[PDB]
Amino acid sequence: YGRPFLIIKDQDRKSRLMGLEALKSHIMAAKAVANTMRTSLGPNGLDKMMVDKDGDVTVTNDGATILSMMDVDHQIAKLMVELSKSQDDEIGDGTTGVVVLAGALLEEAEQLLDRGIHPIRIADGYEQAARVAIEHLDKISDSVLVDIKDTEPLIQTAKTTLGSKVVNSCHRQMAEIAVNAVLTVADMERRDVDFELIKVEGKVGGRLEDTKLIKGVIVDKDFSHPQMPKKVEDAKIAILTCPFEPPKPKTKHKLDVTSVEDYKALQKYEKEKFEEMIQQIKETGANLAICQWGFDDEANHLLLQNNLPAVRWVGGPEIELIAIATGGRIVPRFSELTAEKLGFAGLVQEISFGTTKDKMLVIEQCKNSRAVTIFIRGGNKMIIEEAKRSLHDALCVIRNLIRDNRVVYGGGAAEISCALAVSQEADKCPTLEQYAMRAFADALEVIPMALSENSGMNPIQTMTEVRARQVKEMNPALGIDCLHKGTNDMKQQHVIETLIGKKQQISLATQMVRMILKIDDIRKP
Amino acid sequence: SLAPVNIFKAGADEERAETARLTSFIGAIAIGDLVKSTLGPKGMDKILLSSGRDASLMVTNDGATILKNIGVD
Amino acid sequence: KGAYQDRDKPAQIRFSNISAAKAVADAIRTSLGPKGMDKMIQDGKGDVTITNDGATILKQMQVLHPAARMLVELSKAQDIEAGDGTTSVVIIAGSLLDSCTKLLQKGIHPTIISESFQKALEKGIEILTDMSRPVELSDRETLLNSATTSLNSKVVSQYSSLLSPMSVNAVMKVIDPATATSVDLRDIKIVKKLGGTIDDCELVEGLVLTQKVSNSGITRVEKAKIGLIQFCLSAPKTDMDNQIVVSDYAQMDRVLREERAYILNLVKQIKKTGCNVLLIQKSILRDALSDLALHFLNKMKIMVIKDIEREDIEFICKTIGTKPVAHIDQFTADMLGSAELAEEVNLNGSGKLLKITGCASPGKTVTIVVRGSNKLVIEEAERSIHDALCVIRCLVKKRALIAGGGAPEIELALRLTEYSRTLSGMESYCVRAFADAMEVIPSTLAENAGLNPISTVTELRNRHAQGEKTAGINVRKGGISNILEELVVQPLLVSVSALTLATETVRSILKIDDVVNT
Amino acid sequence: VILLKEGTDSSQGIPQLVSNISACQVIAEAVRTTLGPRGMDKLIVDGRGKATISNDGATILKLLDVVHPAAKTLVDIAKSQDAEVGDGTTSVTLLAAEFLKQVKPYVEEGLHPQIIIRAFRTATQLAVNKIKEIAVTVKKADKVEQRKLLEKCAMTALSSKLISQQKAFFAKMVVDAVMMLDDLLQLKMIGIKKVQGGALEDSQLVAGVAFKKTFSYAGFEMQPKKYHNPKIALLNVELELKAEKDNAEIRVHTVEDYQAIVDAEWNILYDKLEKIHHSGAKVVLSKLPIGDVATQYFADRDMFCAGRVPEEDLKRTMMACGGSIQTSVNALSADVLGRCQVFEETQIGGERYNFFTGCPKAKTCTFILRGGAEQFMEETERSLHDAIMIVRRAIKNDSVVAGGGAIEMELSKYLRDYSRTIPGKQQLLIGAYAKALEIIPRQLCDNAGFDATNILNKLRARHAQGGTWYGVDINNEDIADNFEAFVWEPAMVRINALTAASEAACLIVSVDETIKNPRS
Ligand SMILES: Nc1ncnc2c1ncn2[C@@H]1O[C@H](COP(=O)(O)OP(=O)(O)O)[C@@H](O)[C@H]1O
Ligand SMILES: Nc1ncnc2c1ncn2[C@@H]1O[C@H](COP(=O)(O)OP(=O)(O)O)[C@@H](O)[C@H]1O
Ligand SMILES: Nc1ncnc2c1ncn2[C@@H]1O[C@H](COP(=O)(O)OP(=O)(O)O)[C@@H](O)[C@H]1O
Ligand SMILES: [Mg+2]
Ligand SMILES: [Mg+2]
Ligand SMILES: [Mg+2]
Repeated sequence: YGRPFLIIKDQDRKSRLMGLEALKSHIMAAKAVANTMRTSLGPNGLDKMMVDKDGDVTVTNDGATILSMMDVDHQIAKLMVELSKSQDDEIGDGTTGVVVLAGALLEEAEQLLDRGIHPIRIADGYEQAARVAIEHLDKISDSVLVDIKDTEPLIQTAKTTLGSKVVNSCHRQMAEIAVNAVLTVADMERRDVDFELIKVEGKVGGRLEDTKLIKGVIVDKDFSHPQMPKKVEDAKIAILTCPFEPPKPKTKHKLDVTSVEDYKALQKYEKEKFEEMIQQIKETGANLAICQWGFDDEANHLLLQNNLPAVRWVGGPEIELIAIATGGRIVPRFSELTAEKLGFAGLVQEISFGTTKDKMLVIEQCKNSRAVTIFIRGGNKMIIEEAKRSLHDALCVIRNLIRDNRVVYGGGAAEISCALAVSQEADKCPTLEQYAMRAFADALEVIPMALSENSGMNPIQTMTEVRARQVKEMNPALGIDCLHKGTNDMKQQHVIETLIGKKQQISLATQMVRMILKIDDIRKP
Repeated sequence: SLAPVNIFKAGADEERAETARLTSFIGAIAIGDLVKSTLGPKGMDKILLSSGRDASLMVTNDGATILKNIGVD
Repeated sequence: KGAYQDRDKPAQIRFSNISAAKAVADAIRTSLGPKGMDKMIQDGKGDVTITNDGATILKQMQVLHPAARMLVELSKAQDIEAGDGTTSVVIIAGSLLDSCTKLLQKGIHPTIISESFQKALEKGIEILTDMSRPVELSDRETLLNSATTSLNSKVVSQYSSLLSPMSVNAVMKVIDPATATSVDLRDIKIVKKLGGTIDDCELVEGLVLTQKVSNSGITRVEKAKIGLIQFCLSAPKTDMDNQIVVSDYAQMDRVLREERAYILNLVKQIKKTGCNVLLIQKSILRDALSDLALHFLNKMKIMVIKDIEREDIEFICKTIGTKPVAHIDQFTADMLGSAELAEEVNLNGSGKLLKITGCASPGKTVTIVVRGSNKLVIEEAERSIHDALCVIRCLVKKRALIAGGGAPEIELALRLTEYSRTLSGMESYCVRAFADAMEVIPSTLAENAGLNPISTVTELRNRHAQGEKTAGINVRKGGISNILEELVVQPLLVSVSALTLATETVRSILKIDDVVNT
Repeated sequence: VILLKEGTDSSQGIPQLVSNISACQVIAEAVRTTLGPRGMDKLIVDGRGKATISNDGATILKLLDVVHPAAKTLVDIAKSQDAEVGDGTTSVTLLAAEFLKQVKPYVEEGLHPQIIIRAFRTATQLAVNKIKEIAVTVKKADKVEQRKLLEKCAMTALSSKLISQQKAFFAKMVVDAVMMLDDLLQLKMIGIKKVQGGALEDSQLVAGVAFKKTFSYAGFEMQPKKYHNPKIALLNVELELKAEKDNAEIRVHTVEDYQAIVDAEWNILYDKLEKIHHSGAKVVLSKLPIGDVATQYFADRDMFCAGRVPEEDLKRTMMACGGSIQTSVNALSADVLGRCQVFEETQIGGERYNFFTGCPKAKTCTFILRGGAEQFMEETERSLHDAIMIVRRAIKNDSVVAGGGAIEMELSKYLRDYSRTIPGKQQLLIGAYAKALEIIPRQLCDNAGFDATNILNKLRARHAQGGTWYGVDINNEDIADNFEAFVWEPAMVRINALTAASEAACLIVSVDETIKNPRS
């Protein structure tokens, strides 16, 4: 009939993309994201300079962080950002690898569906090739020793991870501090690593060489009432929660002083309360007092004249870390502070950080301290932030290696070996589905191509030559000589990737590309 | 990224080529040229004049406060 | 190790050009082969067209990308050179540009790709020449086969049985099939009039006029003596300023009588030569026909046709064998055109059409009149007839005939892949990409027909690998079969021109590295 | 003066009904491409920018903003089919639209709506009766065959979803989550917790209860995270310093009484904590917050605390361990504290999750499903809910029927045979009903990229006399015995789809005029 009928509210402005054009748009956005993430891959990659809406700038190479700050509007780009963030969450390394692999897989999928093949068939082929690749990756891996006695493989893995980041300026002490921190914090019996016990703290000034690992706790406070000594030797500490103030019940209360004698009694009660507080702090024998909630002038002076240094306003997590390091117990009231409830401190020192007024305390332990602290120093806020995120990457790699123990020899060797396995399997496969398998092989094999292109070498010829070397001599540890030291063999160059990291990369990218291929219709205002 | 699809937002942009390093280099060289005329015992100091509240005016030679007060983009 | 090539704008521009070309190719991909359905274009003004020819689709569609404009110029150049394949050439160019985008991504200089594409084209031309078979004229069967093949992918396909034989007869009745080396389509006048149906199209060996007879008393003439006129049958007037001064009352009578006598003299000289139908050239600045002149012509039982375009005089002279006169003293029967019959036919109330048929003098010219219900089918029918005529022109140009339905380009893909396998270096990948980017045509023919593209292309490659040449897609069978036995063939010039033009324009596109707004 | 308010728009007669029918087809076209194993996916962007990705009829139709009353009826039928049996939301919408499309030719001329409504009612009654009398029931009551039936039904449910490639991994999994439920099949007794990171096959079924780390204070990370035979103290009381009654006023006039009251508040808190500790429990849980003082108190005695747990998770812990929530602390007996084989706090994808696993008599479950994006795990949760709902419905009666369009073709053949004995015009309408019921295999073939007409003709020829249960085999591009191919569906989904589609078609047809007010 002549009358045009309206079914959907506000349907004159809504937009709809349907059929193959929508899939083309999806693949195109994914290709754009992958091309953006391609340059900053591998040791020769270059950083990216992200500025937020507030105008503050950060220079970073972490793909998950770059995509998270990428203020993007396309839905496929949002899915790619979520992919990168999830890969960061589960593993902590290879955040750009998943994005590049997904982009390559979607590009090959576009090439395939140009030939009129169903997207679900492409997804099934991708899944089969991912299974083959994961099986080959588990077959190819070898194990390292996670022990303090021979820690060197841990340094090798952390040094390989710390490559392609600015902290490779040092590249040796960073791996050492990461390995030591994770080894100290880790609970080896449960094979669990807690990241709340590694208080990664940074401060500008100095050099990147000054970044150390305190086997104790650093806190951004100072000794109250500065007349007290700026450092104490091995001291007994009293971690405390209640403030050094006269008590008051939580329930609302009224204390009627009905006479002058009542007034004098209240005065005497307050004064003797302070005096008894200090006396029962001193009687335990502790040299250092630490309070979470701060206190007043009389407490300061009584603490000073009793030769008992103290600090205040220490935060909750900082209180917990201090008590774990010193071995003491957090007590919420003065009346239950016994000798057993003190902690031990190797030495408590105050540091001034040059000409600035800022001060900090360092607590060093002479005994076993389950907690540590990584202190970062540098010449820029951007350097500090990049350094701490790079060290977080290293810690994540070390804990992943604690919980899995198996490694593969990266640098492109793993991808090339998986590609050969996928292609060899796809040889003996019935047609109409081997196309997806070969597309998967090429898509995962683009990673050495991008690595070589970032390294400055010709990608295709070098990649073909190293693949021929891998297939001639059964040495699946031949990768792109990105650093230009010769020796295509990657055993000698000591490059280590974690098995779970690579297998998670492959599986997660395959699942994301399957979801992207599944989408058909888009309705958006 | 110059592709015929735009994905960032109404206001977000990307420079992924020699344009980015061009902008960074010209900005850094502009800052350096701003500081350059205040070196040595024969250097001459500069005037920092506000464009707003209370119109703060300060005469200074060291580059720390010169770079802190001005608003770089 | 190597050049840093800090500038990235050239790469962005190259990828943008490749993407635009691929998009333009995909736009008309679904308008190829017998099963491809035509596009509908409506320009800024409310004028519409139903077009299946790629050149028309690309011209009417006002594109904005430089790669798209270069592609539309390529399509129109291919139409000019051959007249068929103006879709396949664009598809080939876009497809192999999309092939070379990954070559660019693989770290290959554009010059190497261009040179390797040139070498691949050089091999492919020889492959096509070997694949062909000689074709020679006076074999009406193969000419009808080529015409039907050219018309299959058009709306007039169901009329091809009553429209292809006349399409080839038009060409065979204009040029000598012994020593031609070329034909002209200018002397094939396609006249279109609205009304009727397609089955009412006609081919006339005579002459067709859309003009109207001035004297509505005479309609038909048997044994017509046609004579063109280039001067004017009105009151005399010199080239320079003309003036008549009257000073007496007898002078008005004298001037009226003298003008009447002059006109009557002219008409008497025209009539005494035996001329029975007159053709007056469309003249301006002087009335070609005067009412008194027309009255005298009607009195002497003559038929008059006036307002004839200047550019049509050559066509009329070549058709009916008459010679124009610009002076009355040279109007003689010795150089007066003759014809068996002149008729004015009313087209069932849709129009009035003038036919000069049975010209005794030889005529190296035919005229096609096309009929249709609405105007869109008439436009598409004349375009399809033009395509068939261009196909016959290709056959006349060079005598080489190849198979169709995907067979030539798939055989070319196989041969060129085998040639690339013996070209180790950085050009091996480029020749392989060129070879595998010419499978787009069989894939498009398969998917446009509802077939399975992957299996169809794979079975085609298998069939041509075993040497079973001239094997291609068949849409009547719905599969793959020998095409020659199915009577589908095309001249070799179309394929060779398409391949060469596409390769040259792709090399030109690859040479681009920057775009700047002027 | 005019009768109605200004701006009132009324439509009457045949054109209004035909426009309503066309609106029905247009709204059912939005979910048409989401059937069968080759089903595609729909992405809907809200006005807030959030995009939801799914391929079930109910969710897509709900997300679409519908203002046409007939399209509103289609939305309601999809949502009600979702709320009744859980699976078959796209089928009801497609069936309604196809009924209306098949009958619109007959409504173009002067056909009285009552007669076609009666034809629908008769056809649907016969169809439901045939489905009831065709579905096969094993009637053996054996655990192995019941498990196989539930696994196959769940596997068929997981097809046409995002979790297709892992059907077998998830299907049997959800069966276990329904095996370990009591004889009430409450849907709140199996929880779903979504966490970013990891592969799709990394998901797990906790037979006890798992929940995200709620909160912690200064004193956490000191009590041990591993107990090998603990007792769980489910609580509903906050253990922290606070006012006694939120209006209690303390009135004293001596400092001794003031100190006594301060010590009294501390003493009441410590006595409550001492009762909790002396109860013998090792790990304690509370809906109300747990203060830092109680955290340190339990840390000093190797006891785990966890405050501000959600209500549903605490009830799931009740159903797993077998305790009871005590608002009061004076009566921590020994038969009220639940016990579990193992308690353990672990790291899952950047979050801390508490696990109570190994409960011998568990009437609850927890789904730790992994994914790469929030929409990925949300769609996985949607598919899992579909599967658990279908298993929950099928557990009441194990009467199954072959899917893949086999049952639709069987009913179409039955109705075609029946609509030859009936004389008059009702024969044409019942034939239209059968031709409409013929839609599902055609749409499956279309989504799978088949030759739909050829496969339909093959099905009709092989199914007129060659045997029932024959549906479309997508992988083999052909027709196959879908019952012997283990594509099973409970008959209730088809029964409900047919009856709902008939009801919606009758409601749409039975309208002759519509009025729109100026919506003041
Ligand atoms: N010394 C090296 N030689 C060759 N390849 C390396 C080397 N170091 C790292 N790579 C490779 O670079 C790739 C990217 O590493 P990187 O950019 O540091 O972190 P991410 O994996 O998060 O992108 C890894 O897949 C690794 O195999
Ligand atoms: N009957 C047919 N069977 C199979 N293929 C055909 C048939 N007719 C034409 N083709 C193929 O369709 C292709 C396109 O031809 P057409 O659309 O007529 O002109 P253009 O080449 O300009 O697109 C040709 O390459 C030809 O091989
Ligand atoms: N393995 C299979 N083979 C063929 N058809 C199937 C298969 N699995 C499901 N189907 C068909 O898919 C239809 C249901 O599609 P689906 O999207 O899974 O649920 P919904 O009914 O909610 O749309 C059913 O009619 C069933 O016949
Ligand atoms: Mg890394
Ligand atoms: Mg043609
Ligand atoms: Mg379903």
